[PDB]
Amino acid sequence: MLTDPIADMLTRIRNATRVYKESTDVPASRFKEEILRILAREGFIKGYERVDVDGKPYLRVYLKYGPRRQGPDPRPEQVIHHIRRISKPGRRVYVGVKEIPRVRRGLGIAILSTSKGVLTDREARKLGVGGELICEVW
Amino acid sequence: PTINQLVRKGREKVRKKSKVPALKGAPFRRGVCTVVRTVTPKKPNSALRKVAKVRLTSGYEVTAYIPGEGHNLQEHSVVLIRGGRVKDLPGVRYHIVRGVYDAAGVKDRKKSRSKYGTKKPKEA
RNA sequence: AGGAACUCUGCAAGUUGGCCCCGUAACUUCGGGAGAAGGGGUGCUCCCUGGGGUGAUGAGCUCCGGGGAGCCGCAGUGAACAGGCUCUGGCGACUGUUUACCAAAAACACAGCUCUCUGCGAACUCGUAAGAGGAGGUAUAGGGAGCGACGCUUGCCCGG
RNA sequence: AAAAAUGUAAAA
RNA sequence: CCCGGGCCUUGUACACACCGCCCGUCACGCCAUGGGAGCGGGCUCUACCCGAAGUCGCCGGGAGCCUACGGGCAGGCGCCGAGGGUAGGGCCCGUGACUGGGGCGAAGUCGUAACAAGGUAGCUGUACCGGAAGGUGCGGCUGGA
RNA sequence: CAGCUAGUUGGUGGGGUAAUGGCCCACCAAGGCGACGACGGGUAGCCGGUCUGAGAGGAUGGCCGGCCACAGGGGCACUGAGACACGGGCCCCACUCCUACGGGAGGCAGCAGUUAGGAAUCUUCCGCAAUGGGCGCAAGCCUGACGGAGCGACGCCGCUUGGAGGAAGAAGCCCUUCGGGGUGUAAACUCCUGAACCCGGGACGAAACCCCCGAGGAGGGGACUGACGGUACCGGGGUAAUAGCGCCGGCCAACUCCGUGCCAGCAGCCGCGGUAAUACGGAGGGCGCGAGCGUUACCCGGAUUCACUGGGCGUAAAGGGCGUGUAGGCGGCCUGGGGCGUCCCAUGUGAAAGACCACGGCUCAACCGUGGGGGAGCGUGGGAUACGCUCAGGCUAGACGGUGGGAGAGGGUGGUGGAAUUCCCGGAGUAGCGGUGAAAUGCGCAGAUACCGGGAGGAACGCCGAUGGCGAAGGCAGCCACCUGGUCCACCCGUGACGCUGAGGCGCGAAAGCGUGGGGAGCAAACCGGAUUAGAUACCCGGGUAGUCCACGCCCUAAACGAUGCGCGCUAGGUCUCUGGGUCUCCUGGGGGCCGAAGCUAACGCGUUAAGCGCGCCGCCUGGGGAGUACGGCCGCAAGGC
Ligand SMILES: [Mg+2]
Ligand SMILES: [Mg+2]
Ligand SMILES: [Mg+2]
Ligand SMILES: [Mg+2]
Ligand SMILES: [Mg+2]
Ligand SMILES: [Mg+2]
Ligand SMILES: [Mg+2]
Ligand SMILES: [Mg+2]
Ligand SMILES: [Mg+2]
Ligand SMILES: [Mg+2]
Ligand SMILES: [Mg+2]
Ligand SMILES: [Mg+2]
Ligand SMILES: [Mg+2]
Ligand SMILES: [Mg+2]
Ligand SMILES: [Mg+2]
Ligand SMILES: [Mg+2]
Ligand SMILES: [Mg+2]
Ligand SMILES: [Mg+2]
Ligand SMILES: [Mg+2]
Ligand SMILES: [Mg+2]
Ligand SMILES: [Mg+2]
Ligand SMILES: [Mg+2]
Ligand SMILES: [Mg+2]
Ligand SMILES: [Mg+2]
Ligand SMILES: [Mg+2]
Ligand SMILES: [Mg+2]
Ligand SMILES: [Mg+2]
Ligand SMILES: [Mg+2]
Ligand SMILES: [Mg+2]
Ligand SMILES: [Mg+2]
Ligand SMILES: [Mg+2]
Ligand SMILES: [Mg+2]
Ligand SMILES: [Mg+2]
Ligand SMILES: [Mg+2]
Ligand SMILES: [Mg+2]
Ligand SMILES: [Mg+2]
Ligand SMILES: [Mg+2]
Ligand SMILES: [Mg+2]
Ligand SMILES: [Mg+2]
Ligand SMILES: [Mg+2]
Ligand SMILES: [Mg+2]
Ligand SMILES: [Mg+2]
Ligand SMILES: [Mg+2]
Ligand SMILES: [Mg+2]
Ligand SMILES: [Mg+2]
Ligand SMILES: [Mg+2]
Ligand SMILES: [Mg+2]
Ligand SMILES: [Mg+2]
Ligand SMILES: [Mg+2]
Ligand SMILES: [Mg+2]
Ligand SMILES: [Mg+2]
Ligand SMILES: [Mg+2]
Ligand SMILES: [Mg+2]
Ligand SMILES: [Mg+2]
Ligand SMILES: [Mg+2]
Ligand SMILES: [Mg+2]
Ligand SMILES: [Mg+2]
Ligand SMILES: [Mg+2]
Ligand SMILES: [Mg+2]
Ligand SMILES: [Mg+2]
Ligand SMILES: [Mg+2]
Ligand SMILES: [Mg+2]
Ligand SMILES: [Mg+2]
Ligand SMILES: [Mg+2]
Ligand SMILES: [Mg+2]
Ligand SMILES: [Mg+2]
Ligand SMILES: [Mg+2]
Ligand SMILES: [Mg+2]
Ligand SMILES: [Mg+2]
Ligand SMILES: [Mg+2]
Ligand SMILES: [Mg+2]
Ligand SMILES: [Mg+2]
Ligand SMILES: [Mg+2]
Ligand SMILES: [Mg+2]
Ligand SMILES: [Mg+2]
Ligand SMILES: [Mg+2]
Ligand SMILES: [Mg+2]
Ligand SMILES: [Mg+2]
Ligand SMILES: [Mg+2]
Ligand SMILES: [Mg+2]
Ligand SMILES: [Mg+2]
Ligand SMILES: [Mg+2]
Ligand SMILES: [Mg+2]
Ligand SMILES: [Mg+2]
Ligand SMILES: [Mg+2]
Ligand SMILES: [Mg+2]
Ligand SMILES: [Mg+2]
Ligand SMILES: [Mg+2]
Ligand SMILES: [Mg+2]
Ligand SMILES: [Mg+2]
Ligand SMILES: [Mg+2]
Ligand SMILES: [Mg+2]
Ligand SMILES: [Mg+2]
Ligand SMILES: [Mg+2]
Ligand SMILES: [Mg+2]
Ligand SMILES: [Mg+2]
Ligand SMILES: [Mg+2]
Ligand SMILES: [Mg+2]
Ligand SMILES: [Mg+2]
Ligand SMILES: [Mg+2]
Ligand SMILES: [Mg+2]
Ligand SMILES: [Mg+2]
Ligand SMILES: [Mg+2]
Ligand SMILES: [Mg+2]
Ligand SMILES: [Mg+2]
Ligand SMILES: [Mg+2]
Ligand SMILES: [Mg+2]
Ligand SMILES: [Mg+2]
Ligand SMILES: [Mg+2]
Ligand SMILES: [Mg+2]
Ligand SMILES: [Mg+2]
Ligand SMILES: [Mg+2]
Ligand SMILES: [Mg+2]
Ligand SMILES: [Mg+2]
Ligand SMILES: [Mg+2]
Ligand SMILES: [Mg+2]
Ligand SMILES: [Mg+2]
Ligand SMILES: [Mg+2]
Ligand SMILES: [Mg+2]
Ligand SMILES: [Mg+2]
Ligand SMILES: [Mg+2]
Ligand SMILES: [Mg+2]
Ligand SMILES: [Mg+2]
Ligand SMILES: [Mg+2]
Ligand SMILES: [Mg+2]
Ligand SMILES: [Mg+2]
Ligand SMILES: [Mg+2]
Ligand SMILES: [Mg+2]
Ligand SMILES: [Mg+2]
Ligand SMILES: [Mg+2]
Ligand SMILES: [Mg+2]
Ligand SMILES: [Mg+2]
Ligand SMILES: [Mg+2]
Ligand SMILES: [Mg+2]
Ligand SMILES: [Mg+2]
Ligand SMILES: [Mg+2]
Ligand SMILES: [Mg+2]
Ligand SMILES: [Mg+2]
Ligand SMILES: [Mg+2]
Ligand SMILES: [Mg+2]
Ligand SMILES: [Mg+2]
Ligand SMILES: [Mg+2]
Ligand SMILES: [Mg+2]
Ligand SMILES: [Mg+2]
Ligand SMILES: [Mg+2]
Ligand SMILES: [Mg+2]
Ligand SMILES: [Mg+2]
Ligand SMILES: [Mg+2]
Ligand SMILES: [Mg+2]
Ligand SMILES: [Mg+2]
Ligand SMILES: [Mg+2]
Ligand SMILES: [Mg+2]
Ligand SMILES: [Mg+2]
Ligand SMILES: [Mg+2]
Ligand SMILES: [Mg+2]
Ligand SMILES: [Mg+2]
Ligand SMILES: [Mg+2]
Ligand SMILES: [Mg+2]
Ligand SMILES: [Mg+2]
Ligand SMILES: [Mg+2]
Ligand SMILES: [Mg+2]
Ligand SMILES: [Mg+2]
Ligand SMILES: [Mg+2]
Ligand SMILES: [Mg+2]
Ligand SMILES: [Mg+2]
Ligand SMILES: [Mg+2]
Ligand SMILES: [Mg+2]
Ligand SMILES: [Mg+2]
Ligand SMILES: [Mg+2]
Ligand SMILES: [Mg+2]
Ligand SMILES: [Mg+2]
Ligand SMILES: [Mg+2]
Ligand SMILES: [Mg+2]
Ligand SMILES: [Mg+2]
Ligand SMILES: [Mg+2]
Ligand SMILES: [Mg+2]
Ligand SMILES: [Mg+2]
Ligand SMILES: [Mg+2]
Ligand SMILES: [Mg+2]
Ligand SMILES: [Mg+2]
Ligand SMILES: [Mg+2]
Ligand SMILES: [Mg+2]
Ligand SMILES: [Mg+2]
Ligand SMILES: [Mg+2]
Ligand SMILES: [Mg+2]
Ligand SMILES: [Mg+2]
Ligand SMILES: [Mg+2]
Ligand SMILES: [Mg+2]
Ligand SMILES: [Mg+2]
Ligand SMILES: [Mg+2]
Ligand SMILES: [Mg+2]
Ligand SMILES: [Mg+2]
Ligand SMILES: [Mg+2]
Ligand SMILES: [Mg+2]
Ligand SMILES: [Mg+2]
Ligand SMILES: [Mg+2]
Ligand SMILES: [Mg+2]
Ligand SMILES: [Mg+2]
Ligand SMILES: [Mg+2]
Ligand SMILES: [Mg+2]
Ligand SMILES: [Mg+2]
Ligand SMILES: [Mg+2]
Ligand SMILES: [Mg+2]
Ligand SMILES: [Mg+2]
Ligand SMILES: [Mg+2]
Repeated sequence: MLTDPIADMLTRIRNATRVYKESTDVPASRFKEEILRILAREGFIKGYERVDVDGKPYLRVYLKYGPRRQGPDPRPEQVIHHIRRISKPGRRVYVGVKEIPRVRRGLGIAILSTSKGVLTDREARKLGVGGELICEVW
Repeated sequence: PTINQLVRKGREKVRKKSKVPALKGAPFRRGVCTVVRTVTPKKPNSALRKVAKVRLTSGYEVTAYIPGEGHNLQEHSVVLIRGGRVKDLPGVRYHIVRGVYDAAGVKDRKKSRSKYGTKKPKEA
């Protein structure tokens, strides 16, 4: 039955990226779109689109990576260095406008659900609003 | 644990007891020296330590260690308790102040006169 | 006046005494300990009032009761009937039984435990016998022995 | 599958 | 096979390293503690008896004073009422002949159970038994082969 | 501390107060409260603030400020706008003092000062001059509130014990390879300044109430007063003028000499000392700090060692023994209203003192004035709708159900089969059997062992059988039947988020153990004997009871072990095995075992059966010993268990 679709979703990315897959699927959902919407706006995913898994609306998240590396164990760079959820179904994390975190001194982004939509760590600040801290990415 | 576990149970407060039962943690306690005897040290050492039981005025009765080279405390001496155990003597958890009351200081001593209660001399 | 100093011993006597209500420990086999303890009320007068029986659903009659006001004495179950209480140890579990006529106990009896005999014309008992009991019972029964509710438990020695 | 006990108390 | 030695492997709780280590009773000393015929001490609860001051309520009559006569004050009774007293429970502290185990200790006594198949694999719940560690039984686990 | 409550909860009517109200009374109705922790016990005045800390948090409430409560213990009401009244009153209690024994006085937790206690905490000061208060038309009176002084390194701050020069370098003292090195420009000495001290002058703090014109006001002009003080401050004259404490092995900055000899003695941690100690003591010297240094005590810190930030549970402390389910916690995809959480604006608020920034005052600072800033949270109004929440509609991916098949030591009941052991009867047969490393005890000339036939009884089930299967765990095996749980695959047919987890509770729970009754072959603690051994309550041998088995009931522990809680999702694959589906040198679902991608890990090792990556929930751990003990509480016949 799962709990937070987002939680396991971000994990799809994580586990996939770790093994360097082309892309991975995940049950289609409103919020997940918003997630990828911003997860592409800032540039962490090649893109996405609704697909089919035996009459089951999924979502193909096409992963992005880095250039090939020289030296021992040619490990391709990770575009998504790290992505972890903050507002858990256990602890609903609500932050104020002048409380929104600064992911790794700007280098990162804080995907959160504002009261007027969904914005980045900076985008939410610009519009001057706060919301549920979905997760951070860097 | 989980969040709810904390919501319900909660982190147990540390709380530590004192290494010295000297009442109001008073800097020093006054008492009358009952026994003045020398006890042998513990495991790695052996050097007859000059100790003295002191029946406090605060109703207690503990053993205190006399530093310095000798002393002058008998069966009715009065004195102060510094508070500080000796890892070489089992039970002794209180030092005994020098130069205070019936407890005289140390003779001949030069350095560290403070601890051993000895008013600075004059060389001239 | 004192209050067990009496004496082997509070022996005897005295205290408490009936009902109503308050309230009541250790311990325990949850039944008890309990009337534990300790404590308040109790008569008479007036007024209000609740319930049952009979009977017509009530009148009278009658049983148990509730509340308020008041009166008199030293004393109100005003006389007679009518536990003194508590703590702690020993023995015996307990109700019971006994030395008619100096002993009612720690004695015996007991439920329950164990051992042993007995396959029925039973073993055992009385009788010379016939017979009878056992028993018109049948090993979950019957005879004998010891122990003695219940709990924990019952050690080693067949040489005599 | 191998009969047979024990070494107190002072320094890296 | 006995003593001595070498390379590889396995085990180990041993490391001036098997003369290593190590367990329990008993013995002496020390420290704290549990139970204990009890004793002592504080706080607290219930039931009852007595009950100051005082508000409030009643009376103020065969008695006092005041009064513009309608009333007031004094005084008396009552309710509650500090505390005192009696009886009985709850909790806590101190103390106590004796007793239980525990910690501690350059040395003792008695064995050797454990770590090497530790020379009966060990551990373990439970049971029984024995100076002591422990043995044995029923089953179980390898942290045994 | 798990149950608590009689004015107890509520109602009607009344009393009482400034007023609501069991605040109180009479009557009536049974309610009131609690694991979201009632009731009990313990402790304590609360906040603004203060301390520490990267922050969050932790600790705390002295001073000043605000609220509270008390005025020897305890109760009462009078007066008043207000009191249950510190300096008022009444009464009881303890205490003190007077007394003509009849009676009476008194309350510093007001300033100062005693005495006791304690480690420890100040003068019985000056003035109403300023500020504030009371009364008064005013003058003016009182004011231990206050303004100011006095004692105390108790704290913070400013300053002094001097400044410049001056030997290849006095004297003494310490070291030394005896050459020299160190103290050290340190001093001596020269020169300059000048705290202390002396003389003279000498405040601000003060203006107003009071007088006058106007109108006794507004406005305006005149006049009195200073505790500190003859103090600070200004000018002049002016002498080189107190330095102490800790440390020196590592942590930790500072090295050498003598003395001592497990003594003396140090110690915060580890440790040092038992003839050459940088560690005890002294010295020389050095290091830090300075009118201070250092000890003890207590708080935060280091401690990410109660972990929100920010831990962890295979073996290091820690998964509950397993299952069921109550509360609670959590919530699949789409559409709609609400706007509770939450987000944003506005606003009331958050007082002063403080903290911070800015400027300024006192020679600087400390101290202080002045101004500026935003503040969590809360009150009101407005706004938004993303996720949480909520009502409403729809779907099928989670869970459930249908139809159809399968596997299995799953469970319970009744029955039943062979083998073998022991025993008894009968047959035959004779000197030994048995047993160990060896031997004995024991068993047999009364006829054993070995063998043959018949019978009785109990318990356990060989081969099949495994790296096997089954169940939640414990656990489950010959064989047949009955009754019965769980589980898997195919068809995608029905339901339509019905789910996951699970404090307490309910049930199951190996073996041993207990209770009444039943059964007893073998085995077998205990117990008896033999042998080994110093001993041998043991290892081995001989005999042997309870128990092992049945029933019914209780006990409830374990290395109950994968030492790995439950569920859903994502993340190479190679290999063999159990079982299920399918036109099948192969593909697909569930289960078991080895090896390994990535990855985690202290290592081992784990690795689609995770110890990987991630969410939800319970369980649990926070140094060893003490101790799974002691007390309390609950369960049990007991042993004993939680
Ligand atoms: Mg690629
Ligand atoms: Mg795209
Ligand atoms: Mg001496
Ligand atoms: Mg003297
Ligand atoms: Mg008399
Ligand atoms: Mg007497
Ligand atoms: Mg006699
Ligand atoms: Mg008489
Ligand atoms: Mg009577
Ligand atoms: Mg009577
Ligand atoms: Mg009675
Ligand atoms: Mg009695
Ligand atoms: Mg009575
Ligand atoms: Mg009576
Ligand atoms: Mg009749
Ligand atoms: Mg009739
Ligand atoms: Mg009467
Ligand atoms: Mg006795
Ligand atoms: Mg009797
Ligand atoms: Mg009798
Ligand atoms: Mg009896
Ligand atoms: Mg008896
Ligand atoms: Mg008779
Ligand atoms: Mg008779
Ligand atoms: Mg008779
Ligand atoms: Mg007789
Ligand atoms: Mg008689
Ligand atoms: Mg009798
Ligand atoms: Mg008799
Ligand atoms: Mg008898
Ligand atoms: Mg009996
Ligand atoms: Mg005969
Ligand atoms: Mg007959
Ligand atoms: Mg007959
Ligand atoms: Mg007959
Ligand atoms: Mg019989
Ligand atoms: Mg008897
Ligand atoms: Mg008897
Ligand atoms: Mg017996
Ligand atoms: Mg006997
Ligand atoms: Mg014996
Ligand atoms: Mg015989
Ligand atoms: Mg014989
Ligand atoms: Mg063998
Ligand atoms: Mg020995
Ligand atoms: Mg040794
Ligand atoms: Mg070689
Ligand atoms: Mg070779
Ligand atoms: Mg080698
Ligand atoms: Mg070691
Ligand atoms: Mg040895
Ligand atoms: Mg060693
Ligand atoms: Mg005691
Ligand atoms: Mg007492
Ligand atoms: Mg109290
Ligand atoms: Mg009068
Ligand atoms: Mg009265
Ligand atoms: Mg009364
Ligand atoms: Mg009363
Ligand atoms: Mg009373
Ligand atoms: Mg009493
Ligand atoms: Mg009492
Ligand atoms: Mg006691
Ligand atoms: Mg003792
Ligand atoms: Mg005894
Ligand atoms: Mg022990
Ligand atoms: Mg010893
Ligand atoms: Mg000896
Ligand atoms: Mg020993
Ligand atoms: Mg052994
Ligand atoms: Mg072993
Ligand atoms: Mg082992
Ligand atoms: Mg055992
Ligand atoms: Mg097992
Ligand atoms: Mg091997
Ligand atoms: Mg009433
Ligand atoms: Mg009313
Ligand atoms: Mg009213
Ligand atoms: Mg009033
Ligand atoms: Mg009412
Ligand atoms: Mg009622
Ligand atoms: Mg609470
Ligand atoms: Mg208190
Ligand atoms: Mg207090
Ligand atoms: Mg911190
Ligand atoms: Mg700070
Ligand atoms: Mg004070
Ligand atoms: Mg006082
Ligand atoms: Mg008073
Ligand atoms: Mg008072
Ligand atoms: Mg007044
Ligand atoms: Mg006063
Ligand atoms: Mg007054
Ligand atoms: Mg006189
Ligand atoms: Mg007179
Ligand atoms: Mg008076
Ligand atoms: Mg007075
Ligand atoms: Mg008086
Ligand atoms: Mg006075
Ligand atoms: Mg004072
Ligand atoms: Mg003063
Ligand atoms: Mg004073
Ligand atoms: Mg004095
Ligand atoms: Mg004194
Ligand atoms: Mg006048
Ligand atoms: Mg100079
Ligand atoms: Mg001048
Ligand atoms: Mg002036
Ligand atoms: Mg003027
Ligand atoms: Mg005036
Ligand atoms: Mg005029
Ligand atoms: Mg005029
Ligand atoms: Mg005027
Ligand atoms: Mg002057
Ligand atoms: Mg001057
Ligand atoms: Mg000058
Ligand atoms: Mg000059
Ligand atoms: Mg000079
Ligand atoms: Mg000088
Ligand atoms: Mg000069
Ligand atoms: Mg220092
Ligand atoms: Mg040193
Ligand atoms: Mg030194
Ligand atoms: Mg150093
Ligand atoms: Mg010496
Ligand atoms: Mg020293
Ligand atoms: Mg040490
Ligand atoms: Mg030396
Ligand atoms: Mg040496
Ligand atoms: Mg030294
Ligand atoms: Mg040192
Ligand atoms: Mg040192
Ligand atoms: Mg020095
Ligand atoms: Mg700390
Ligand atoms: Mg902390
Ligand atoms: Mg810790
Ligand atoms: Mg830790
Ligand atoms: Mg700590
Ligand atoms: Mg940790
Ligand atoms: Mg563990
Ligand atoms: Mg488990
Ligand atoms: Mg629910
Ligand atoms: Mg909605
Ligand atoms: Mg609408
Ligand atoms: Mg709207
Ligand atoms: Mg909000
Ligand atoms: Mg605002
Ligand atoms: Mg605000
Ligand atoms: Mg504001
Ligand atoms: Mg604030
Ligand atoms: Mg303000
Ligand atoms: Mg403020
Ligand atoms: Mg600023
Ligand atoms: Mg400035
Ligand atoms: Mg300034
Ligand atoms: Mg300034
Ligand atoms: Mg300035
Ligand atoms: Mg300035
Ligand atoms: Mg200021
Ligand atoms: Mg300000
Ligand atoms: Mg500004
Ligand atoms: Mg808010
Ligand atoms: Mg079906
Ligand atoms: Mg089956
Ligand atoms: Mg069968
Ligand atoms: Mg022969
Ligand atoms: Mg024989
Ligand atoms: Mg013969
Ligand atoms: Mg198993
Ligand atoms: Mg079935
Ligand atoms: Mg079946
Ligand atoms: Mg298929
Ligand atoms: Mg179909
Ligand atoms: Mg469908
Ligand atoms: Mg369907
Ligand atoms: Mg449908
Ligand atoms: Mg469940
Ligand atoms: Mg339940
Ligand atoms: Mg049950
Ligand atoms: Mg059993
Ligand atoms: Mg049995
Ligand atoms: Mg038994
Ligand atoms: Mg037998
Ligand atoms: Mg025998
Ligand atoms: Mg034997
Ligand atoms: Mg045997
Ligand atoms: Mg027995
Ligand atoms: Mg069986
Ligand atoms: Mg069991
Ligand atoms: Mg465990
Ligand atoms: Mg489930
Ligand atoms: Mg297959
Ligand atoms: Mg399939
Ligand atoms: Mg598989
Ligand atoms: Mg592996
Ligand atoms: Mg790797
Ligand atoms: Mg590694
Ligand atoms: Mg590795
Ligand atoms: Mg895998
Ligand atoms: Mg897989
Ligand atoms: Mg796989
Ligand atoms: Mg501990
Ligand atoms: Mg246990
Ligand atoms: Mg107990
Ligand atoms: Mg347990």
